[PDB]
Amino acid sequence: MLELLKSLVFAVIMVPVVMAIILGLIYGLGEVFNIFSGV
Amino acid sequence: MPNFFIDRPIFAWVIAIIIMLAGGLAILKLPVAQYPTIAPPAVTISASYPGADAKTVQDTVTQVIEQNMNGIDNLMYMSSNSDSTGTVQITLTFESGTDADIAQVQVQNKLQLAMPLLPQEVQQQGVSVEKSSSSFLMVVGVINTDGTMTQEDISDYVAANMKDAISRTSGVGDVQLFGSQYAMRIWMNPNELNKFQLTPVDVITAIKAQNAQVAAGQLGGTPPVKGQQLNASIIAQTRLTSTEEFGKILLKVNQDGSRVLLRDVAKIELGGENYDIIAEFNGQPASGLGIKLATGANALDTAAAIRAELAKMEPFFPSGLKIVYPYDTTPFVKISIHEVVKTLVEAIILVFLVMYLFLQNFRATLIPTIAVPVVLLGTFAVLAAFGFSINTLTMFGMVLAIGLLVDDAIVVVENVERVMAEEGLPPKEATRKSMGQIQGALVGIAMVLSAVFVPMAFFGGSTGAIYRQFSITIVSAMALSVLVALILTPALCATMLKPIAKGDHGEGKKGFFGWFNRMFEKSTHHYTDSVGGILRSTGRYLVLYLIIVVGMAYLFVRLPSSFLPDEDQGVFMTMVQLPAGATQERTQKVLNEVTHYYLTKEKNNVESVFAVNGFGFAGRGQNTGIAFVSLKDWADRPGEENKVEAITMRATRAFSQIKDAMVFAFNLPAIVELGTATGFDFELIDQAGLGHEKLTQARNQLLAEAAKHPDMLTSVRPNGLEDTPQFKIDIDQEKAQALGVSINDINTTLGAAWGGSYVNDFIDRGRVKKVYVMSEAKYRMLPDDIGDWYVRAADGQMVPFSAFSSSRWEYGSPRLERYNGLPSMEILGQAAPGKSTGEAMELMEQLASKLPTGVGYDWTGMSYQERLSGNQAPSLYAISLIVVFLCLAALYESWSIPFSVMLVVPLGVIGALLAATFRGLTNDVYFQVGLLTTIGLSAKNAILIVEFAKDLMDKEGKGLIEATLDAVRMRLRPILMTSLAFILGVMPLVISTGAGSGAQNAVGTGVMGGMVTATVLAIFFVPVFFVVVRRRFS
Amino acid sequence: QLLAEAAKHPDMLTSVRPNGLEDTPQFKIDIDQEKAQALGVSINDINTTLGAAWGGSYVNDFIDRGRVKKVYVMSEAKYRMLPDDIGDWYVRAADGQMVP
Amino acid sequence: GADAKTVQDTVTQVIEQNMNGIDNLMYMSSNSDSTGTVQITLTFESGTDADIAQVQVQNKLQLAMPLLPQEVQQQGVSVEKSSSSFLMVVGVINTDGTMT
Amino acid sequence: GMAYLFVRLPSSFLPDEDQGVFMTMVQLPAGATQERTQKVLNEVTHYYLT
Amino acid sequence: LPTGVGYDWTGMSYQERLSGNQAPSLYAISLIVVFLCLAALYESWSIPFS
Repeated sequence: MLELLKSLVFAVIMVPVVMAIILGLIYGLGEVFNIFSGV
Repeated sequence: MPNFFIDRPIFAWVIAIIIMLAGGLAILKLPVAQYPTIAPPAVTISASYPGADAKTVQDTVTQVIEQNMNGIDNLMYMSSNSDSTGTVQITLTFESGTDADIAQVQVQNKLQLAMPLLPQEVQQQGVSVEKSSSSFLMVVGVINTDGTMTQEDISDYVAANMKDAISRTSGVGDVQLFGSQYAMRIWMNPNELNKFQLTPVDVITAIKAQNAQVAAGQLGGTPPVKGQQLNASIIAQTRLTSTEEFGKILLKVNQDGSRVLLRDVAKIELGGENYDIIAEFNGQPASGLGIKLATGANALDTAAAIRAELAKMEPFFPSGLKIVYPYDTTPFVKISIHEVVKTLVEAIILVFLVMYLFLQNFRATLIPTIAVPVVLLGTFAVLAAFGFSINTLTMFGMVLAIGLLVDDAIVVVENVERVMAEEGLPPKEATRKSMGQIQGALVGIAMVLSAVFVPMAFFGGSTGAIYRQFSITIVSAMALSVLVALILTPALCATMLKPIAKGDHGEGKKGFFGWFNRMFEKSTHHYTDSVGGILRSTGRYLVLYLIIVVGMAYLFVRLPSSFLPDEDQGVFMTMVQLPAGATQERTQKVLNEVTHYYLTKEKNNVESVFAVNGFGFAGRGQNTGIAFVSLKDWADRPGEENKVEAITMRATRAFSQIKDAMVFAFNLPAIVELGTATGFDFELIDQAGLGHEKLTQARNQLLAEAAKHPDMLTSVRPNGLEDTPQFKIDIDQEKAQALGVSINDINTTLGAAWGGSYVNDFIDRGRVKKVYVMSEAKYRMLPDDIGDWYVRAADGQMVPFSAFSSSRWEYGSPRLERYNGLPSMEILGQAAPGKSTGEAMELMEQLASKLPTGVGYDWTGMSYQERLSGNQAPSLYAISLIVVFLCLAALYESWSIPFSVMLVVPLGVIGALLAATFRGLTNDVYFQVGLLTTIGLSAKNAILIVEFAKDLMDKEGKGLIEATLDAVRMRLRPILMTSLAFILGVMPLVISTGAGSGAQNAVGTGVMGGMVTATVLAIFFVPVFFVVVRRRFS
Repeated sequence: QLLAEAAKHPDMLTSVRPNGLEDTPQFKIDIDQEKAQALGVSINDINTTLGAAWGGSYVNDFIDRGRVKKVYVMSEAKYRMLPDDIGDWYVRAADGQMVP
Repeated sequence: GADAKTVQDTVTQVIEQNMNGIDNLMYMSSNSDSTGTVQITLTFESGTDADIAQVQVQNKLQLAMPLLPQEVQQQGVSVEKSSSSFLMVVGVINTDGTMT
Repeated sequence: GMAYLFVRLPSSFLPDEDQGVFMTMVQLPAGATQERTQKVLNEVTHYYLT
Repeated sequence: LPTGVGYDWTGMSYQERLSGNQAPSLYAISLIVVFLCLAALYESWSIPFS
């Protein structure tokens, strides 16, 4: 009920932000590695 | 195998049904306990010598016992504690894994051969052997709230009408009583004894003669005369059954009818066996019971039965009595089960949501939801079959392995879905091709996980069992998951998939799905071109790898190490040690002060104080005291300022002002069975036969020397009692003989007047109880009182005790200790809040090296376990390394390719160390397990990537760079999905507030760091290792 | 009551019997320790005499044909058959006179 | 010397209290006679090894010895794995009547 | 019909078989001596052997 | 009987009660395992049901 609803809403608001940070590291590492590779 | 079961879905369904039935049967019948048998088996022998000082008990009792207890196999170490009260305790701790039910018989049988070699008094009291490594399931305190009943009345009521019923329920093992039942006390009176010309030996003889049972026989005897018809039993004199009957015992009757009665010379009452321990619950007199769980029994059911049985008895409870539960362990098990259920439900919902987000197909989402519970039930069945139980560690392993099950399901489903999308074939052939391509990788990773987790179970000692639970659970889960992925899942991919057309990956629809697919494809293209660019070069990132390696090594060296984190159990101990010579009154005053402080200045935190006077963990006596403070539920203690640590720090800071007492407060270890204090135990042993004064001086010098480094050693305190003044009575033997007084009479009078003698047994209200004889307080309480006693000479006159005896003072130790047969003393204390235990151990060894020659050092308790890390030497990690190397070389034919796979291992260890350093947690068992899990996950990702690249390179003619780029493009969605699932599922472990949250926090932090860093730094690095290995070893 | 009720159905229950002896009368010898001590005898002598005469007291062992067997001491049948026979036994007092 | 009431009151009460708790215990039943002898039979769950069962029974019994009455402590408490019904009774007779 | 006949059928544990030996227990009135028990046993054995 | 007095079978009767109280579980488990074996072996859920 209330605990189930709070667990669901927390999961659905936490998945997209976490995926956002993970894509952020993907972007950042890709760019820095591209910059460093060409020296 | 997978294609074989693809054509036969119901064969896999039948296997799944069998596994589910086995899991249900296993969960129906399985023992439940807080912890497994972690502590080593231990047997304690207890003997009592009433009214005897430490030296008499040490030489005359425990010397003979120690001498005759040699030859017992699997013995680890023995310790012995004597006391001035008259109690001696010998604790023998054996090796781990041995059957205690045979060692107990061995020690008992060896003891029974030394019984006739002991004095008569200890034999009459009797010695008892028991198992101390059992742990208490609960303690039930019973209190009086009006003032009628005293400690003795309550203890007898418990022993009579509560002990039997509580012991006779289901699942209850040993039941211990913290009090003593009644005993007829006979208090003499020297004035009255002198008045009637009597001595205590006369009273003893009269009691022995008039309180005996005689076998009268039988009317109409066994050989009958010819013609007998009557037969019955003769009931002659029997044991006396009342105080009024004991008061009518004759002592001296003349022929003219004049008589002396026992009541005329002494006071008869009903008291306790020993008035040494006074227990007060919240200021009221109280008694207690200790219930231990029997082996192979359900904890929750036993607790519920105990509560129901106790609640049954209130109508028959006499006067004003109340039942309380100061300490029970069921809430921890209930919390563990609740956490397991919550983690399972959260993982299922989360994986369904992420599959709907990515694969956009409900039929794909529903596949794992009917596969993970099958593996869970299979793990339950296998764990039940092996012989394990439902502890607080096995369920932790299960919540850890949920991620592995989700990973396997994600890998299989995503591979089949992408094959269908990029091939256009329908579920059947696509599933066949995907299973044929991935079966070898699945078998290889299963073997790798088994090889990396099995050797952890070969540890010895407590660490051995702690690692064994997790290792067995993890390997069983991995095996069941890979078997399920081989058998059940391919059928699901065969049947429950919709054959959509190629190109309809959501790009034909708008909203969140099409847009999200758009950035996903854009980011995938960016990542692929970036990794191609970085793979164009080789030597630029080798320096980055070396930098990561050296940073990880520095973090590993810097991180402090410990054994097991402390936890908020809601109960903590407070110890009071008065100065030498202090009596019970001052101890009671200090205990009352402590109770008042706890119940006044901490009303919102504490719940009850169970003060005990006369007994302490250091040593029993009228000088020490203990108090077990229990707190309210964790729901009512929010924040980190209302936990055990803050409470005990504030308590000791406040108690520092208590004069005439060094009151300390501390928290018991997380595993109560192993040790009683949270710090190391260190023991100094005499070897050159120096004695006691030299040992005491050496100990004091060592304590002062260790106190000079207040940076890594804290609360370094002795575990014994300091020497005390003693009273010495010297009897002039020739003066006593000249006056006509026998030495036997003097010795008996002195031993039965001041020490108290146990005479006979009697039947009270239908039970057996002892009868004790001792003087009446006021006549045995000061040295001058020794002159009030009179002894009868041969002539019939009474001579005072002061006419042939002298007196003087001396110094004596009230507590003598022995270790392994040699005199020894113990120092117990913890380390600094910001340093490792091992460094403190090494510095303590160096300090002990400076001791005067003739004194050695040793470890005991958890310290010994901490010294059992010789198996934790690289001799085992290297074994695991070669085993996994052999497994990897066997999976794919190469002696050099597994190097690339192993190069990914540090990339998760670095993140685990980063998380540990950020949170500040120490290197312990739970962190080690989490680190191993992260290593396994990173190895799994590396295995998948390398296997796909090798298959692309070999089966087709794809070049090195092209095949590597295609493989890393292909194995991107599964890796991200699995990483997201694991990271989001381990959120509660990191965010856990309390209720045994230390291990959860440690494991969650390690898992988070390892998973995040491995996911970030493996995709960019594994191809580099692969291409470098292939080109260098071309 | 259960036996009486179960005896009412011979068609199903046969030979319904208890398992154990029911109840027996017993004999109690009241020794007036006051009078015994006034006369001069001791309680130990009375107790030992009664136990050895009527109950029999195991004393010692002795070898017999290369085997160890016990020696028992007990009254001779005729004097331990009826309550009145308790009057046939005598106990030595303190001054040597024998009291019934 | 002790009758059924006092024997059942003293010895088997504490003995039965201590015996409970052994693993795979099916049921325990005790008898107290009038000659002073007392007997306790503990039947264990099927499949249990009788030898380790006797070992555990001895271990649990030796804890209750200090609580036991003084006389029985050196009387001899015998523990044995025994059945109920005789397997075979063999009789010896005299064929000439010269031996009673 | 199966259900009705299953309900009807009485239950037991194990059949009893002839073994060639059986037992007889004798309990006299309380307070009986050895002579009366010997007389009763003599009656029993005489009946059994005659 | 008057209140406070209970009964409990022992010895042979205990085993008789145990035998009579465990039969339905055995029947159900045997039927289930035979049905599952038939379904796994001869395919289809119609053949075992028939």
